Amino acid sequence: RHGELQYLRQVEHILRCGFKKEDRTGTGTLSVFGMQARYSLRDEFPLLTTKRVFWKGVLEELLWFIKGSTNAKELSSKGVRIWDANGSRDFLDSLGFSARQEGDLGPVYGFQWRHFGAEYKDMDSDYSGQGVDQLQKVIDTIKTNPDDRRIIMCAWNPKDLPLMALPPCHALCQFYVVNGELSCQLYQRSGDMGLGVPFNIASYALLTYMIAHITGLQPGDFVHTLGDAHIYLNHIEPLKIQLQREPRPFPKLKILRKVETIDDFKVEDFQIEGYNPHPTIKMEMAV
Amino acid sequence: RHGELQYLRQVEHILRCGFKKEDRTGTGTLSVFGMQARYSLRDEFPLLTTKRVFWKGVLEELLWFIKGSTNAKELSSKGVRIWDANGSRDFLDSLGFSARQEGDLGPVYGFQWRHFGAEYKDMDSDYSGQGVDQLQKVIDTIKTNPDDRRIIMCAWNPKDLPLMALPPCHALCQFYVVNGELSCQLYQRSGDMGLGVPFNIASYALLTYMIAHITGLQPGDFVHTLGDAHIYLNHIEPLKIQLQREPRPFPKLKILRKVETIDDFKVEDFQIEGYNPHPTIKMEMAV
Ligand SMILES: Nc1nc(=O)c2c([nH]1)NCC(CNc1ccc(C(=O)N[C@@H](CCC(=O)O)C(=O)O)cc1)=N2
Ligand SMILES: Nc1nc(=O)c2c([nH]1)NCC(CNc1ccc(C(=O)N[C@@H](CCC(=O)O)C(=O)O)cc1)=N2
Ligand SMILES: O=c1nc(NO)ccn1[C@H]1C[C@H](O)[C@@H](COP(=O)(O)O)O1
Ligand SMILES: O=c1nc(NO)ccn1[C@H]1C[C@H](O)[C@@H](COP(=O)(O)O)O1
Repeated sequence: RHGELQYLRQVEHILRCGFKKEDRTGTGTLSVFGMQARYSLRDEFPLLTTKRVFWKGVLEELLWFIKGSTNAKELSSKGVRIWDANGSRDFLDSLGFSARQEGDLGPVYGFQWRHFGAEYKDMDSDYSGQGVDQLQKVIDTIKTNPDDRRIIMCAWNPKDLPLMALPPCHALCQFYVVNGELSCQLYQRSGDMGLGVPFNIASYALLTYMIAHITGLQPGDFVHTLGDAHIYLNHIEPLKIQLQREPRPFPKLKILRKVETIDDFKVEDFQIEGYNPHPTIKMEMAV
Repeated sequence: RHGELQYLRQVEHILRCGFKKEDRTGTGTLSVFGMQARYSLRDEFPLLTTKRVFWKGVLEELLWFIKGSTNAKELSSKGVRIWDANGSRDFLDSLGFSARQEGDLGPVYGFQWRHFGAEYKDMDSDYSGQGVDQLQKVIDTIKTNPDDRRIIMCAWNPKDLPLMALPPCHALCQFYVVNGELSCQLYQRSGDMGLGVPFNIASYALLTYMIAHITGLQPGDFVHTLGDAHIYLNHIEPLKIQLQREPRPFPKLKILRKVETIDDFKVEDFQIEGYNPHPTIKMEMAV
């Protein structure tokens, strides 16, 4: 009854019943449209164990989002290079963004979460007091009206899409409270099952822990919903290796001090305890 | 293996395992966060049979959305009164919209789908050439790049939310093509299982048929994803009546001529064939 079995079974389902589907990157995929999994957050943390997940990257990326950043260079210097390709000179130029500085991902998560509706200029522009701070609004609504069925943070901004180096794979998330517990559902339009998905699950589970902490709630469930759930054709053999491995108990996430605001979390405030994954499995990134 | 069994089983699941959850309307609910169902659209149409669904309302509402309307009065005169309460003088005044004309629902689906990002003024303002026509963009993308994993229409607009008489229950939808078939996934943040959900399923199935028709594709699946899936406490006895009834085969939807553009569909272009539902079950609307 290990929660990780849901992920492994989604992979198996795509390998057995998915359709071949060509893709933007020219790699090719096996694909299923519409999946859902539920990861309990109660006294455990869904950091996958059948391969080592890059937790440092997960944590630094989320802190960077919370700062409102859309500058990959700010994250890269942490040793977290996950957005570097998307902000590179040549990739940017390929999308027509030759005026843009390297690293400028466009009006993606950090900007939409903190400044939705503002006019994007450059990654380093001053957006203070502009647009909707959806992140803080979610927090405030959970505190004042936990029954609210409208507690959403939405990165999908049709007006801004043409400026984004990668339109968000994570279109929106919704929070929910019952019985003292905070849950989160992610709508992921496009899930690279081998590379992005394990990382993304940890990201939103971590966000839920952070928000529960500052709202005085306990973490409940993370519900992961997928649009195009796909396995790149060059991830088939790596995932078949992964599927042979037995899950180990999920770790725990500890928050090491009482933090009052989302902005105040720091890397050293977190400890993953009891994480004993199987070895890293290299999965190439389709660009 | 009837598709309707998924809906009936979601209702049963909420009745048995849902949590009590207070709500905005003061009615109270039994609630589950995170559900998903898949309704085939292949040679049948998921218009529920265990009660008669208001198909005329479904069809007229969708045509009204496609016209870009946010004026409930335009729909009401069709004998489709579903948005009238939300646009009524007293409801509007209760939300602080006393300057607003009756019927003005704010910048909801018709406006977001046709004019995302434009500045909302009144329901009757001229928005020609303003904002993003997401509906037409989806259509064009399906035709030119069916593999695209970004084919989204999003009604959730954080900037505009304060002006909406009801923030969209249908936050976004995504389209997907494989094997000549068009699928659609709805992210429904809040689902009134007794009243709205059966109606909403038919709406998005109908939208998928329309878009498949004009793009030369065959309908595939409608994937229905729910956030707060709930049964109002005063719908429990009506739904228990419904659950006793055997499903009948789903009907077929026929489109009676070749229509070239989404704007050109008319009520008389559609015929539901073979629909033999059990009788209407009155479910009161929580306001
Ligand atoms: N094709 C594709 N798939 C993605 O999942 C993806 C994408 N493109 N573009 C950007 C992006 C942003 N997120 C991420 C997340 C993790 C890695 C990644 O390379 N993680 C490796 C570890 C890297 C390291 O250890 O330094 C992994 O194996 O999870 C990259 C991008 N994700
Ligand atoms: N509480 C609540 N639930 C909803 O589902 C809902 C809401 N509020 N506010 C507005 C709204 C918009 N959609 C709809 C859809 C159908 C009906 C409705 O009354 N349908 C009846 C048939 C009405 C008739 O036959 O004229 C039904 O039983 O489905 C109302 C609102 N839906
Ligand atoms: O799985 C993903 N998660 C992300 N987290 O940031 C980024 C996107 N992705 C994956 C989904 C696709 O394989 C790819 C984006 O390509 P697109 O769906 O064609 O935009 O990256
Ligand atoms: O089920 C719904 N579908 C709609 N189609 O237009 C409209 C909203 N609803 C239901 C969900 C809730 O019961 C209610 C909206 O209340 P809220 O979730 O508190 O915003 O209406």
